[PDB]
Amino acid sequence: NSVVEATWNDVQLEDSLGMEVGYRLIPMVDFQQDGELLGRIRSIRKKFAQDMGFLPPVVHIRDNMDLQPARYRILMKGVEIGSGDAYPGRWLAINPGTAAGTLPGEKTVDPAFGLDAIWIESALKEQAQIQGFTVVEASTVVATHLNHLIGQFSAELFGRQEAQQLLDRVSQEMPKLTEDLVPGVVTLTTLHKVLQNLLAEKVPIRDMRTILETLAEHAPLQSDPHELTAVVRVALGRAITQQWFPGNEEVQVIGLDTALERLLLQALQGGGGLEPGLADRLLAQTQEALSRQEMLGAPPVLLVNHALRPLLSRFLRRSLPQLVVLSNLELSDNRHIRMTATIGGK
Repeated sequence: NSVVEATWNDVQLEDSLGMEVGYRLIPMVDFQQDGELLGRIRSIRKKFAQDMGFLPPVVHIRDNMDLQPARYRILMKGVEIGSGDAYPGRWLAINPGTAAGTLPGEKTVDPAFGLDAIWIESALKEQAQIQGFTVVEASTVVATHLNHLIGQFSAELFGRQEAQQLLDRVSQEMPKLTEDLVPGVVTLTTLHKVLQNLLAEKVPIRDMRTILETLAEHAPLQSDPHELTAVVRVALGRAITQQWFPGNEEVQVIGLDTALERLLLQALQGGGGLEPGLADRLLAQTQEALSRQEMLGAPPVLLVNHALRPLLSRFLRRSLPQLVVLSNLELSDNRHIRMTATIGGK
């Protein structure tokens, strides 16, 4: 029967991030035995904490025999956000598009980006490389997949608890800033929401001094988190601009129509809603614009009117997450702009 008696320590609280693993994958993820995957995960977490501005939650790993021996699952708050296979004794050969040829093993697709690839035996490692393929080991596949997911759900992985944690970290470097800012001027809720909207659109939040000072300035006369988000953005323009347009190069961007922005801008006032027809119009055209830029080699950046950006981003992104939506009040003052793509009368 159930040897010991049941207690409250038998209640398992859900995890922010977690991974379920087949039994063949227990070795790499093993605690005792330096878990090959464990260290990769530590690396991934640190890199996120230094590039994005916040430590992702610990990844809770537990085996689950109902799963295929080599399968693994990645969960967020208990729900599956990803899953794949990884065969220990093997290596994965992924084609970047460049390399050519075919190899033995099992045919599949890189979990992250989604490139064709093949699973091969330890032996053929060399050939796979001479033939061009990028060769990584089983544990690495998983780390790559996990890293892709943390990036993708970076906004959701950032909760009230992480907000507080960041706030504490900032306090221990700039005591002044924080101290009397929250719950005083800004509430944790508003802080958390603003920071989330920033991560939501890939804007790093490492520059807390700028963000906190900007809120300290406007919070008093503006409490809407959506509003504050817009302000903090321009306040961060030098970073945002430099992010997608490194160096003193020329800023090649996508632009919408002049009559179109009137269409949108007008309906913006009348009710916080939107009407069909137009919906699919944009989504369609836009998709085409990305490709023009794609072919050209320029960033998937769409520069548009300030009052627009908010709903134009939250609209075209819940479809084309790959698209960046900057405001004209965000792009740096002294940059050479060239609207090298549009959304006109075709």
